[PDB]
Amino acid sequence: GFFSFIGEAFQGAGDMWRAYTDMKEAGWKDGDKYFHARGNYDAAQRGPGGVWAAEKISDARESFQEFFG
Amino acid sequence: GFFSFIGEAFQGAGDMWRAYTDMKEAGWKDGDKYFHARGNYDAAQRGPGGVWAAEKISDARESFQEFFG
Amino acid sequence: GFFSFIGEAFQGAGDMWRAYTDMKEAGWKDGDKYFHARGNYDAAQRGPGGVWAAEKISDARESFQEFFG
Amino acid sequence: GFFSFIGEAFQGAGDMWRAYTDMKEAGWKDGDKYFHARGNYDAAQRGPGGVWAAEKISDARESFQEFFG
Amino acid sequence: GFFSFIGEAFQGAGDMWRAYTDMKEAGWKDGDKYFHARGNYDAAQRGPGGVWAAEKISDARESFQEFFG
Amino acid sequence: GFFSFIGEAFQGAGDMWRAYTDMKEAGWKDGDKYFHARGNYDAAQRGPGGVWAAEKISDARESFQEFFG
Amino acid sequence: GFFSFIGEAFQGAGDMWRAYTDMKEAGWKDGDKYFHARGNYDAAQRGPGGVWAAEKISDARESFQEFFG
Amino acid sequence: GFFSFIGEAFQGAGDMWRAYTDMKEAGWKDGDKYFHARGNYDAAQRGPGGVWAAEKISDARESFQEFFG
Amino acid sequence: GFFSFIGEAFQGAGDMWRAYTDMKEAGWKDGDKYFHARGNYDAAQRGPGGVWAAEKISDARESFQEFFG
Amino acid sequence: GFFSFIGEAFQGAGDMWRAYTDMKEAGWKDGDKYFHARGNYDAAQRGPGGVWAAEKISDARESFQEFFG
Amino acid sequence: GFFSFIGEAFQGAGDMWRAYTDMKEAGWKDGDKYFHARGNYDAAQRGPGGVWAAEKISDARESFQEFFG
Amino acid sequence: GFFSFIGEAFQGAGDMWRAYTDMKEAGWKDGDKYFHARGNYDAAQRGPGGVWAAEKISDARESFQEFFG
Repeated sequence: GFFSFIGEAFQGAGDMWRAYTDMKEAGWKDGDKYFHARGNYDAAQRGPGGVWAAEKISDARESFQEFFG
Repeated sequence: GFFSFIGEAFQGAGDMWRAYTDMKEAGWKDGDKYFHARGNYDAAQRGPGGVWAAEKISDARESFQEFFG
Repeated sequence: GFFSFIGEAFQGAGDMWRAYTDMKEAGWKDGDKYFHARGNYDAAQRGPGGVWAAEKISDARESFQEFFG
Repeated sequence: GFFSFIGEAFQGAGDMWRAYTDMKEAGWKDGDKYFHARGNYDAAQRGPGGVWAAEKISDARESFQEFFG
Repeated sequence: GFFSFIGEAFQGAGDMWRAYTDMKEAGWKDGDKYFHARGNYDAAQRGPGGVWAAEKISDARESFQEFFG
Repeated sequence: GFFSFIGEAFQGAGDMWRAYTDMKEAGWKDGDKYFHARGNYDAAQRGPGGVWAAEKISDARESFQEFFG
Repeated sequence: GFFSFIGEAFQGAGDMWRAYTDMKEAGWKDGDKYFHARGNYDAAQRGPGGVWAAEKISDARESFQEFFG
Repeated sequence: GFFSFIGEAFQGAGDMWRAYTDMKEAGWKDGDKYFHARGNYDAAQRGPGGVWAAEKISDARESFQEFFG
Repeated sequence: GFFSFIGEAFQGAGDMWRAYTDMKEAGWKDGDKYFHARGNYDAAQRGPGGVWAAEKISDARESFQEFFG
Repeated sequence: GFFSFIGEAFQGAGDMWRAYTDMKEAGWKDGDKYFHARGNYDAAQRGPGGVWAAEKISDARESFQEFFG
Repeated sequence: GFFSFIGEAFQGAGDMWRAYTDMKEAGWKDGDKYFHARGNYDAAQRGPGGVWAAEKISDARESFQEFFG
Repeated sequence: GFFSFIGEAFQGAGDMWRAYTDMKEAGWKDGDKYFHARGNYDAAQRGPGGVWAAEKISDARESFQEFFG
C-alpha cells in the first residue's frame, strides 16, 4: 500500500488530503464548509515545475532533469 | 496498491483529495459546500510545466528533461 | 492497482479528486454544492505544458523533452 | 488496473474526478450542484501544450519533444 | 503501508492532512469550517520546483537533478 | 507502517496533520473551525524546491541533486 | 524491458539461455561445444501442457484453464 | 528491467542461464564444453504442466487454473 | 532491476545461474566443462506443475489455483 | 535492485548461483569443472509444485492456492 | 539492494551461492572442481512445494495457501 | 543492503554461501574442490515445503498458510 499526498499553492476551507485505508463497522459525519473571498490580490499562485507520477522508475540514466534560467 | 494525489495552484471549499481503500459495513454523511467569490484578482494561477503520469518508466536514457528559459 | 490524481490551476466548491477502491456493504450521502462568482479577474489560469499519460514507458532514449523559451 | 486523472485550468462546482473500482452491496446519494457566474474576466484559461494518451510507449528514440518559442 | 503527506504554501481552516489506517467499530463527528478572507495581498505563494511521486526509484544514475539560475 | 507528515509555509486554524493508526471501539467529536483574515501582507510564502516522494530509493548514483544560484 | 527464459525437459552441452541487454565497447569469445550420445533410453521427455505467450492478459474471466484426466 | 530464468528437468554441461545487463569496456573468454552420455536410462524427464509467460495479468477473475487428476 | 533465477530437477557441471548487472573495465576467463555420464538410472526427474512468469499480477480474484489429485 | 536465486533437487560440480552487481576494474579466472557419474540411482529428483515468478502481486484475493492430494 | 539465495536438496562440489556486490580494483582465481559419483542411491531428492518469487506482495487477502494431504 | 542465505538438505565440499559486499584493492585465491561419493544411501533428502521470496509483503490478511496432513 502506497499513499502519497502533496499539496502546493492552495487555499482551502476544510476536509482535504485525507486517506482512510482500513475501517470495518465505521460511521462518520462532516459539516458545512464555506469559502468566502472578497477583494483579494495574488492568492493561490505557483511558479513553474513538472509533475512526475510513477509507480517505479528503473535504471533512469542522465534522466529526470529540469533546468530553470 | 498505488495512490498518488498532487494538487497545485487550486482554491477549494471542501471534501477534496480523499482516498478510501478498504471499508466494510461503513456509512458516512457530508454537508453543503459553498464557494463565494467577489472582486478577486489573480486567483488560482500556475506557471509552465509538464505532467508525466506513468505506472513504470524503465531504462529512460537522457530522457524526461524540461528546460525553462 | 494504480491511482494517480493531479490537479492544477482549478477552482472548486466540493467533492473532488476522490478514489474509492474497496467497499462492501457501504452507504453514503453528499450535500448540495454551490459555486458563486462575481466580478473576478484572472481566475483559473495555467501556463504552457504537455500532458503525457501512459501505463509504461520503456527504453525511452533522448525522449520526453520539453523546451521553453 | 490503471487510473490516471489530470485536471487543468478548470472551474467546478462539485462531484468531479472520482474513481470507484470495487464496490459490492453499495449505495449512495448526491445532491444538487449549482454554478452561478456573473461579470467575470479571464476565467478557465490554458496556454499551449500537447496531450499524449497511451497505454505503453516502447523504444521511443529522439521522440516526444515539444518546443516553445 | 506507506503514508506520506507533504503540504506547502497553503492556507487552511480545518480538517486537513489526516490518515486513518485501522479503525473497527469507530464513530466520529466534525463541525463547520469557515474561510473568510478580505483585502489580503500575496497569500498562498510558491516558487518553482518539481514534484516526483514514485513507489521505488532504482539504479538512478546521474538522475533527478534540478538546477535553478 | 510508515507515516511521514511534513508541513511548510502554511497558516491554519485547526485539526491538521493527524495520524490515527489503531483504534477499536473509539469515538470522537471536533468543533467549528474559523479562519478570518483581513488586510494581511505576504502570508503563506515559500521559496523554490523540489518534492521527492518515494517508498525506496536504491543504488542512486550521483543522483538527487538540486542547485540554487 | 521484459526478459523471461523458461526451459524444460532439455539436454544441453553449452551456451544456452543467455540475455545480454546493455553492452558498450564489449568483446567476447566462446569455444567449441560437443554433444556425444550413445545407447541412451528415454532422454529429453515432456508430458502434456499448453504454452501461453502474451504481453498482457486483461479482464480474463473464467479463462486460462487446463484440465488433466 | 525484468529478468526471470526458470529451468526444470534439464541436464547440462556449462554456461547456462546467464544474464549480463550493464557492461562497458568488458571482455571475456569461455572454454570448450563437452556432453558425453552412454547407456543412461530416464534422463531429462518432466511431468505435465502449463507455461504462462506474460508481462502483466490484470483483473484475472476465476482464471489461471490447472487441475490434475 | 529484477532478477529471479529458479532451478529444479537439473544436473550440471559448471557456470550456471549467473547474473552480472554492473561491470565497467572488467575481464574474465572460464575453463573447460565436462559432463560424463554412464549407466545412470532416473536422473533429472520432475513431477507436474505450472510455470507462471509475469511482471505484475493485479486484482487476481479466485485465480492462480492448481489442484493435484 | 532485486536478486533472488532458488535452487532445488539439483546436482552440481561448480560455479553456480552467483550474482556480481557492481565491479569496476575487476578481473578473475575460473578453472575446469568435471561431472563424472556412473551407476547412480534416483539422482536429481523433484516432486510436484508450481513456480510463480512476478515483480509485484497486488490485491490478490483468494488467489495463489495449490492443493495436493 | 536485495539478495536472497535459497538452496535445497542439492549436492555440490564447490563455488556456489556467492554474491559479490561492490568491488573496485579486485582480482581473484578459482581452481578446478570435480564431482565423482558411483553407485549411489536416492541422492538429491525433494518433496512437493511451490516457489513464489516476487518483489512485492500487497493486500494479499486469503492468498498464498498450500495444502498437503 | 539485504543479504539472506538459507541452505537445507545439501552436501558440499567447499566455497559455498559467501557474501562479499565492499572490497577495494582486494585479491584472493581458492583451491581445488573434490566431491567423491560411493555406495551411499539416502543422501541430500528434503521433505515438502514452499519457498516464498519477496522484498516486501504488506497487509497480508489470512495469507501465507501451509497445511501438512
